[PDB]
Amino acid sequence: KFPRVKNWEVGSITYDTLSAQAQQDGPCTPRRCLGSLVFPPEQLLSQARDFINQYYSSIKRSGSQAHEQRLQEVEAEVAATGTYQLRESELVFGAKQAWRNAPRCVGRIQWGKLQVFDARDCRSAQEMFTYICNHIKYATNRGNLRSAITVFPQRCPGRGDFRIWNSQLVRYAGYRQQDGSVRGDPANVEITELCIQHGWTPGNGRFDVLPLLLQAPDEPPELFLLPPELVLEVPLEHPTLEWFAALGLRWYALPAVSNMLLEIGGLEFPAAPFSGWYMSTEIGTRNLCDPHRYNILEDVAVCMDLDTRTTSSLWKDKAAVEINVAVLHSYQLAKVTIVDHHAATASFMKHLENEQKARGGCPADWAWIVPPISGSLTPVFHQEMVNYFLSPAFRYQPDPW
Amino acid sequence: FPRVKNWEVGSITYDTLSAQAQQDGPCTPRRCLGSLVFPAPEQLLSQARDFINQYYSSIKRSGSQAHEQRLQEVEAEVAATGTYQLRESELVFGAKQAWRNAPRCVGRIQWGKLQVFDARDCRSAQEMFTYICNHIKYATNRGNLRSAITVFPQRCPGRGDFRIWNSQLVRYAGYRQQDGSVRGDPANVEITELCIQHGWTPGNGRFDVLPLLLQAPDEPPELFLLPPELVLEVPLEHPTLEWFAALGLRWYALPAVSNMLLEIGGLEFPAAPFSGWYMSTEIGTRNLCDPHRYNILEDVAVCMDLDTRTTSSLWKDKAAVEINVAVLHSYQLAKVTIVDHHAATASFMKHLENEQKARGGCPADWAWIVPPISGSLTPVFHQEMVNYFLSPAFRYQPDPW
Ligand code: HEM
Ligand code: HEM
Ligand SMILES: CNCc1cc(F)c(F)c(-c2cc(C)cc(N)n2)c1
Ligand SMILES: CNCc1cc(F)c(F)c(-c2cc(C)cc(N)n2)c1
Ligand SMILES: C[C@H](O)[C@H](O)[C@H]1CNc2nc(N)[nH]c(=O)c2N1
Ligand SMILES: C[C@H](O)[C@H](O)[C@H]1CNc2nc(N)[nH]c(=O)c2N1
Ligand SMILES: [Cl-]
Ligand SMILES: [Cl-]
Ligand SMILES: [Gd+3]
Ligand SMILES: [Gd+3]
Ligand SMILES: [Gd+3]
Ligand SMILES: [Zn+2]
Repeated sequence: KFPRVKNWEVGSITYDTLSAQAQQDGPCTPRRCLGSLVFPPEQLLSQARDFINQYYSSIKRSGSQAHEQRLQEVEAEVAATGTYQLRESELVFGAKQAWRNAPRCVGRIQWGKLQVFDARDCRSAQEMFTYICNHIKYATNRGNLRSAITVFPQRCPGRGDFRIWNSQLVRYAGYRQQDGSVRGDPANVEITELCIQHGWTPGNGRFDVLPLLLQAPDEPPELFLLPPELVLEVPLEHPTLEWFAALGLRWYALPAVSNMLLEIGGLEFPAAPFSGWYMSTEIGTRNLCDPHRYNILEDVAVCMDLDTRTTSSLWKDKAAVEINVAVLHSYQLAKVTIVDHHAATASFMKHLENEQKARGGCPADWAWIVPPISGSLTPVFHQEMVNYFLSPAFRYQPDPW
Repeated sequence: FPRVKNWEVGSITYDTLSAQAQQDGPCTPRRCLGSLVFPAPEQLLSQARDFINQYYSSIKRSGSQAHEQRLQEVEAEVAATGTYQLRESELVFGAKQAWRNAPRCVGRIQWGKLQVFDARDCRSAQEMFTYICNHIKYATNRGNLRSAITVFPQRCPGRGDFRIWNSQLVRYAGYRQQDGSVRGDPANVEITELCIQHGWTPGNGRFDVLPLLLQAPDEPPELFLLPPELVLEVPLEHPTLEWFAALGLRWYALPAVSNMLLEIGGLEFPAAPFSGWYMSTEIGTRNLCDPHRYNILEDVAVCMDLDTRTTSSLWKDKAAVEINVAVLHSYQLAKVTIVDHHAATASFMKHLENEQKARGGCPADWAWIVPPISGSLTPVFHQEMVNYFLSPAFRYQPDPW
């Protein structure tokens, strides 16, 4: 009933007792495991009781005056309005907990250092844009990156949602050709097609920053050109491969997910963009070397004069490491915050032991915590993990179309 | 039926075979335990009945006279003895199916090409030794490795099991040290001690081949030295790092797993060693670079004059790539079969396509199929998989001591 979990590098055994609390059931059964799949009126009071109970136990305040009192006020708000409002401190507490509960996030050692911008008093896309622009400039901070989330108004029935239509606040364009293939990032062909559709003049480039499609309740979206001085980018160069600069590769400083739904206490915020800083394999391995992404691996190998005629030269492996070195070197030279996959996973091990002591476990998704290069060279590879869903949470949600 | 996506190509399939998963696994809708390493005549009848059905399907005779006659035969044999005997052809098919069904094997494109030695008439630990030497001789084949399995007598009532105490036929001793360290392979410290206390005179190298501890029913295990000329090994050298040879590193040619149980139609064979050939990462990454194994990573990196002072130099990634290059070059120089992780995962994608057409799916453990370096550079990273248990099957079993 309490999973026994082992670390094979050291031999140590822990029990995940926190797992016994898991709520929104996952996709696995005793008959088949689906852990490797990416995407697997008044029950509101149940989720509310539990979250407010969480909040007060966290501040050493269970069964106290402010606790029972706040419980009645949510009872009364829902009774009269069919919903409720979070106290500002609860909204701050819920955002940090959801980050803390994200099983696929390797950077949760940072979960208590998060800046929350309360945008629950927002109306119209033009207003979101200034909220978003303030987030970006605050989080970017001339390259000394700072974790932030901007929380736009919660969801109510009979009224449409606030939504950011881009998956991230900074994405590069993907344009097709006289032959189907894509100039730019193929991960964003859809939203590039939607932006151009809504009256944006495309570029001719591999690294064109897309505009933003912001949508206010029960209204169509609006394009917004991001201020170019607010979008910090890093040209990629290699410390010793002089020709790497000539490949013309770049990436942006701020990873800011703008398509996930934040759920606290039974309330749902479909517009809540959050940002941290990059782990270097995200850029150098997934974004630039994935076959369906920029797919540069062979081009770098030719420049390195590697033998691409046989897979057993490990030319792929060699080129991939140099691309990752170039990312780290370039961000450091730009003085933009970035973390390598060894340093991050080592910190995640530290986080796991923190969370064992504090909460008796930590939901973690082994396939997402283990980096996409050098997996067994990092300590998380040899750590057995337990994956489950706790609330507050970040959840995926359908594209708003 | 679980919908399964490949993210490199965008294609989608449904794993209908999963609906037939017999014995149950460790996951629930509450929590996923996929990353854990170790997750009555009437019941024997119904397993037996299912396997026979499988066998007669495969030979295009489902529903025949011989089919029903064999069912009847199996029932009368269970009624009168509490067990039954496999026919030889049924045993060959059961052993191939067990390999086919093994979710953590990336080499299963080869599943139909397997040599089955029927040792079920084996009488003692001395005969068992002779059968094993013959297996090693045939499978090694002077470096042109051939996949094989030798099946010793089945678990049956009134008698104990045949057991091979060694986890593989070829293993290097691990000697706990003066200062509490280990000389040789730390994975084999337990079995090394057992050999010594059963009369083996230890060596004190890092690559001392262990004797075999072979157990006949209701007999203490018996010690057997492998004839040196039967154990093919490969000294490790690097194609361009000439000091690499001075590490004195070696590995053996034949990976022959000997401590697993083969189950076929409810019959259990606690001794049925099987062998194929190596994928280079097993040796170059896990066996040599795991911190709890040979753990050579930092010594190579220093020798390469990498900057081992900061993780952002990626010295670990670079040293590990050259260790894998050395393993591949060395085996190819010695003319000993080996497959690199790029070719292996590519042939596994073809296996998944073959199996999707043949059975409607394929049991696959993503965390074990994706190689421990350069994960997302291989195509199995971008393929979603369903993990489940089919019979016939190789199972883990407790060590007999
Ligand atoms: C501060 C440094 C941070 C680092 C280094 C980091 C790293 C990562 C990485 C590598 C992933 C895997 C994503 C992928 O490969 O697609 C991830 C996922 C995730 N991160 Fe973090 N992150 C950071 C900050 C944050 C913050 C501030 C939040 C929320 C406030 C957050 C929430 C999440 C969530 C919810 C996921 C799961 C997304 C999904 O399921 O697709 N992260 N993170
Ligand atoms: C011929 C080439 C073969 C290759 C390249 C290959 C490759 C692999 C690899 C890389 C693993 C993962 C091992 C680990 O990381 O611990 C594995 C596991 C496994 N293989 Fe294969 N293999 C081959 C032949 C065979 C044969 C002939 C059999 C049985 C007749 C077999 C049955 C299994 C089983 C049962 C496992 C899982 C072992 C466990 O769960 O601990 N393999 N294989
Ligand atoms: C190739 N990764 C793309 C990707 C997908 C996601 F779903 C993420 F959540 C993040 C992400 C988010 C944050 C806040 C920090 C960070 N380092 N990454 C990145
Ligand atoms: C670091 N791997 C150790 C290991 C553990 C296992 F459980 C295996 F089954 C194999 C294995 C077995 C066969 C027949 C071929 C092959 N290439 N590997 C290897
Ligand atoms: C098919 C597989 O589940 C899918 O590609 C997952 C695996 N693990 C991952 N891990 C991270 N961090 N990011 C990803 O996109 C993926 N992709
Ligand atoms: C704890 C973790 O599950 C463990 O180290 C697993 C991960 N994936 C693996 N994959 C393979 N092929 N072999 C292994 O031994 C492991 N070990
Ligand atoms: Cl990204
Ligand atoms: Cl091995
Ligand atoms: Gd030149
Ligand atoms: Gd030289
Ligand atoms: Gd020395
Ligand atoms: Zn699972």
